[PDB]
Amino acid sequence: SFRPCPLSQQFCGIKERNSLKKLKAMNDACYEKVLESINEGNQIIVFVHSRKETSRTATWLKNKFAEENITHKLTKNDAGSKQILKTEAANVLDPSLRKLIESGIGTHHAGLTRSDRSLSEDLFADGLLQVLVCTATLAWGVNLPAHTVIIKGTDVYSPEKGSWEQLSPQDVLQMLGRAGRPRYDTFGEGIIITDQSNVQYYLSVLNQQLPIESQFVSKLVDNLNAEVVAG
RNA sequence: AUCCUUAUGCACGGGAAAUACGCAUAUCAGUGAGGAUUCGUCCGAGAUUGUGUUUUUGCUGGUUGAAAUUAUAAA
Repeated sequence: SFRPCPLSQQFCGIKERNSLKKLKAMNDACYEKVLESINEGNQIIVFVHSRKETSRTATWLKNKFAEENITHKLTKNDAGSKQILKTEAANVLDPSLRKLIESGIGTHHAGLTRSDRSLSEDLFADGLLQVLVCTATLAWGVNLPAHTVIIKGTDVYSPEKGSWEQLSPQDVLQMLGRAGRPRYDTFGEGIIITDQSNVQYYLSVLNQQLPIESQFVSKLVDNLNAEVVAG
């Protein structure tokens, strides 16, 4: 309640089961959300699980909007804007992500060049990038908020277990944190695209119910050793 | 109040069939449709036309393949 921009929480709640349909459904939902947003002049972030996912998502987005309307994302006349784009498009953008950037729905992830990543970060800040597909780096690191924040999916793979776990509350909260800009905009759009069964669990997490539970059992021994060494 | 008959409506349940099942600004039709016949008579409700699907509508599930793919980060 004491937050600068109040966070409008939202869940999709996917009913589908099989992964080929489910994914499609999720994509559709995302598109719908994006459509709802961009018409209001809303700059938007789409979190995903993995690095490889992001680019594909971006590609999908590109193929969907061009059928209906290319114009709403590049609306400006672009005499100076175009020039700017030219300047900051084909410098060192290697990963075949340059096309995405050109389109105007780019991405930032661990596995994009330090220069490239920086550019991506600033291509929002300067005031041009509409949509931003993202891994969970941005939430952890960078302060840059972006009105609409969609979290695509539940199942992250952790090598800790060696299994597809649900999105952990501590990360989800962090992700949600970046939203409507405290300085400029009034409020924030927070969306979770998810499986319907795990929403019941997620709702509680969203209300900040699950506390700080200690994980000192793994890191105890080393600490103890260090202490001993210290004398 | 108890038991039954008929029709219907809603359903459990069990079957068969979809070569069937509709629809119509149509034409006609118990003031006769279409049929029987031992030829005396008898049954009595659709027919014509047009047309929409019709080896099938709607949904689910699996195996598969398809190639099915794993977050960040400090020392």
